[PDB]
Amino acid sequence: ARGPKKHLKRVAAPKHWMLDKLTGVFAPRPSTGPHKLRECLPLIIFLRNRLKYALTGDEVKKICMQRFIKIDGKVRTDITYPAGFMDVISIDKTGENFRLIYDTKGRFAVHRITPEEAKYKLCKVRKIFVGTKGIPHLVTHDARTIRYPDPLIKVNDTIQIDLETGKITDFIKFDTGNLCMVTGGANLGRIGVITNRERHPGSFDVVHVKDANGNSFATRLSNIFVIGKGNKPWISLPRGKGIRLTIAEERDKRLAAKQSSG
Amino acid sequence: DIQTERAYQKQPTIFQNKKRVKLPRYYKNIGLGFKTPKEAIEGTYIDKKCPFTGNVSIRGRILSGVVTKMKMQRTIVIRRDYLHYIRKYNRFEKRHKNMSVHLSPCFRDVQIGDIVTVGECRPLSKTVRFNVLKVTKAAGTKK
Amino acid sequence: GISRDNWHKRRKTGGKRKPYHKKRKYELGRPAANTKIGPRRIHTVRVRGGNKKYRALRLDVGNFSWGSECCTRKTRIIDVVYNASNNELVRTKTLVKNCIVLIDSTPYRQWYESHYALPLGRKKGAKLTPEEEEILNKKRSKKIQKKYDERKKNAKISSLLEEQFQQGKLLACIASRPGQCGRADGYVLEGKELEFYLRKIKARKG
Amino acid sequence: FPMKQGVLTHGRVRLLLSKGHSCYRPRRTGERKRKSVRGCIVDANLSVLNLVIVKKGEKDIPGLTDTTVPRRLGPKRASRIRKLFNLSKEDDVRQYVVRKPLNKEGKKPRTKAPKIQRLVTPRVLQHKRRRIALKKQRTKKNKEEAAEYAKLLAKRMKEAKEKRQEQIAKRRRLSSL
RNA sequence: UACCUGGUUGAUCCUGCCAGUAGCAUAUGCUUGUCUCAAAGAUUAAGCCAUGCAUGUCUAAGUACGCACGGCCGGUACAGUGAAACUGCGAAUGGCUCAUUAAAUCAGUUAUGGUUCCUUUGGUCGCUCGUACUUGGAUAACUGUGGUAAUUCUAGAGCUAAUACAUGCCGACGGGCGCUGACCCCCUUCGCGGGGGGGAUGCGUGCAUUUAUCAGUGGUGACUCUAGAUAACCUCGGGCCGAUCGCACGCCCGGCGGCGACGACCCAUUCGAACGUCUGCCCUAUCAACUUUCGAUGGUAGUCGCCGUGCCUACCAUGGUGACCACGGGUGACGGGGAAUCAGGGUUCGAUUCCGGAGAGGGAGCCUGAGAAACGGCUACCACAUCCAAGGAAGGCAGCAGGCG
RNA sequence: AAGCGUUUACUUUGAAAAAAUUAGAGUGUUCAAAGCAGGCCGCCUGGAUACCGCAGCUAGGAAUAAUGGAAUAGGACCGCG
Repeated sequence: ARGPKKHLKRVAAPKHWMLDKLTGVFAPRPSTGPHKLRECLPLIIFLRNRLKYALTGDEVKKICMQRFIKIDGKVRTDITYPAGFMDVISIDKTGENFRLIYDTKGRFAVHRITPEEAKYKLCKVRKIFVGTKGIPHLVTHDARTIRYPDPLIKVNDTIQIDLETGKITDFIKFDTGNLCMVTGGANLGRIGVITNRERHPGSFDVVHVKDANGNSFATRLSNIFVIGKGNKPWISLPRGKGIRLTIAEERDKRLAAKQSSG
Repeated sequence: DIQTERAYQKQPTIFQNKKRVKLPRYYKNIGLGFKTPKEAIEGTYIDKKCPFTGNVSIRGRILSGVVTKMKMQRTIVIRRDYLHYIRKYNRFEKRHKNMSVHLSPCFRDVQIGDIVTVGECRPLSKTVRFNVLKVTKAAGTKK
Repeated sequence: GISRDNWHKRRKTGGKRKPYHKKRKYELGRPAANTKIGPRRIHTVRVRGGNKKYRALRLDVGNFSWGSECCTRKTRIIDVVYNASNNELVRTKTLVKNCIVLIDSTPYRQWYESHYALPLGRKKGAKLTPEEEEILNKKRSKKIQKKYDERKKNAKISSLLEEQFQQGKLLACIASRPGQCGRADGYVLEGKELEFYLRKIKARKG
Repeated sequence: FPMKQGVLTHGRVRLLLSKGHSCYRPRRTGERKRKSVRGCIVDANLSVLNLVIVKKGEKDIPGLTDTTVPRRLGPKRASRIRKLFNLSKEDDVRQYVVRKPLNKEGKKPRTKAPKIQRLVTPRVLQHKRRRIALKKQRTKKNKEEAAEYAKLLAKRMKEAKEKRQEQIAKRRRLSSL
């Protein structure tokens, strides 16, 4: 291998797409972009595997040429766009706006939002760099370098932005007692409140996350996204609402719907 | 006295050639709650490979070891006795990975048997990637 | 050419490694610069990552910082006196980093009788007949005489420097790398740093 | 084997070439390949000699002086039209285009004209006014964006001074406890 | 599922192996109706390959004077396809194999605070003070000469275009500011003297880089971090300030505006890459002392490098390792995740669809290209090997099928 | 609420430990192996979970295996010239 990878095996992709072996050897490799490789979602899986709009992958190639799928105000013509956390894939004429939020499991979920919600995002800043003219720069997780910020936003904070101007609107600070959700791992899909932050010298920092039912658990600082102030989220929640109930209780609610309907 | 090497020996940060009418010294704290020794500030020596008065920073791992050899100039050889469990034969094996760490002359009274904590840094030579952080005294033997 | 690889030699014990791959393009080493003094000539080389480096073969430009007043000029370079690296480079006229060389003083002289207008060196018996710099020393107003009197009391020069200016030649160190960027910048020797190498030139010469 | 320029030999040598030099077409981009070429000197070990007549003779050869080959392609850049037809900056270039008659059996007689490159066009003038408009718009956008940040900076520097004024008020209370 | 029987004796009980016992992979022999999946040249030959094929690609957004087509409304250049050609990106992806390799690859935690980064995304892209209503001249295609036995061989004459190649500005742009600062104004002192303002002329005044200092907007666990200014540097084998193109189309009395593509100076994103730490590897004493001016172990100072380093160079010290098995040798050893048998403890296998490393017969060297020491890319030699008109040209199936051994 | 502890071996918890493969919830491809469905007049849902060896980080304990504090006293503690 005298260069970077360009192809992608179907099985070599990690678990969180639930890709299937019987279809093809290869898989659509996400291109270069603002999001991860194992934490993103190409648009071809978003439409073919999840939404059941198409049957083959060549139909997705036609759709992006028909000026239908717009992403946060910019129409992307690349069907293998790596789209990670909180990107609005917005249908133009039917009006169904979708927001990429993790499900209660490690997967994504189909989630319909109103157009009033789709006008803005919450974004999480990663670092502060002083620009070449003494200009403070905020870099998001999807690398939205927005200059001239409110400096009260700190390293581990979040910013609320508008999309038709590319500027921030408001922010939520990292205070002890805020909401939380684990963005990645075995506890992916755990919506809870922050009960205690602990700083450990040299190594990674850990923050204890407390569930609304009393299930307190620890999460490392790089694996945290805060969703709201106190107990009031600034985003919407899918079904399940990020609880991760035990596997014995899943079957008890599975047979409740079957026997009620028949 | 000092500066017996080939070029001029000074700290790259300091500057004493400005117009006059003691030499200034630059140092740095190391982090992870380790103090800065007194003679690295008080002394007049220089060393570019010291994590206190040189262009090197400790990052990654911090481990420890015990000194066994000092017959080099400005570095020592340490011993690291570690135990490994064998799953098949349920007993332990005595293994060591002895390697050289750069001892700056900021510490003066360094003897045999002293436990010395050591910190990972950038490679400064072929096999050394460590520097002496602080030196603890041996078990007794004050004399 | 030469290869920059750690695995081509022995271990720390004395055993010889067995390489698993051929020398790569990221194991690249090109022949040395070994620059001389003459007309300006920069050769370019393509490096890893699509960037460029500038190799000097004959160079005369050099911007050298006078430490006590922090002013530098692009002054001509003429010769090599001592190098801390090799004694062959002492005799063979080459400039690499940390080279102690002899330079002319005149670009720093012109600034001294212009901003401060004080005689330094300037052995008696010879006067500047074009009268260009006596204008730079005379024709003073009322409130600039106060300023030039302030500069007179704040220009106490070191005794070691004036002897060096009397012969017109100064000592300079090569801080920058002419092999990489094509520039041979540095700073002028001053004070104790200059005093160390005047003992060193006699230690080798005898 | 074709001959070469400057090789200064007389027999048969094999020489590597590169892009930008004649007698070798680069198939791959920048590929080096040796090629059997002949010397720049001419001798009796030749088959075809290529000659260029610079000075015309007194007598008339019926091969080249008699038949004059017409031009195949005329100038296409409008500046070479200005060089050939002695045109200024103000006069039109479109009327001074070099067209060609086109006729064949079975079709009507036609004429074709070249697409003139680098001609003064209000399309590129729309492009020229656009790229200087983005220079205007980016100048105005960052000026007001810095203006709203400066008021935002002026928004904290009064509360932060008052925060320390309340903190310097706090040290005075502990000094009188 | 934590299991056995026969064999030494005239006839017993033990040790003990053998024989039987059952799966796990490979082949062979006989036989075979259906039907759902299906391994499949590696073992010896990482041996050699006849034959054919695997990376080419045009949108409205780079060039169209090929009627090869084609609109007739022409004289205001190109209606629109459009062969071929110039120009960008990819061809460093992928498939095959495990020859090589025993702290080396590889596997788990880590750091680049010690560097790059094609394409994509978020931003600066009138910040610099000194013919622009668009500069210059060269070429492929085409016309024509062919040379040769032979090729993806090549030239002479006529051209023509650039988002190929060089040069370079209108607008910003009138002034903000530091110095040289002539000179002017005011107060006090008998006066020299002291103090406070205004300011002519020019230079400098973007980003990025190089040398040097002063003070210390915003962070890290710690900077020689970022940033501000001072004094200069800006490689002619140069760094940007759109000398590009395409589609609807508008506002004033020639001047103002839109949607883009493309490539760009730089900072962040992504895929990474490489350097680093700790821990983990089969057998061997019929390998006990090994290594070291032919860097082996550290320091000083340099060169190269994407940077840190004996990676390399001159001088200092002769050290560094080993009985806690070093060095050396062999390995039918690429490693791991894992597979089989199993009460448990393990044993054996693991080249084989996933990951990381290596390679295309062998090493050695290399252009272009961000990315190769590439090999369906080159330059030599060695072994092999094709055509030949005897002058020369031309090749790498341990790829897809397929052929020989 | 922020920081410090004479060091380890031990024990317990927590993130991480790349998919398929190990066990395993669901499902009539007619059982079945495999596979990720299907049923109702657009919806309901899933594609879990368990293991992840060794070394390393982290947080409670010092019973057990060691180590020694000070004994020619330059031994601790509050302090002064």
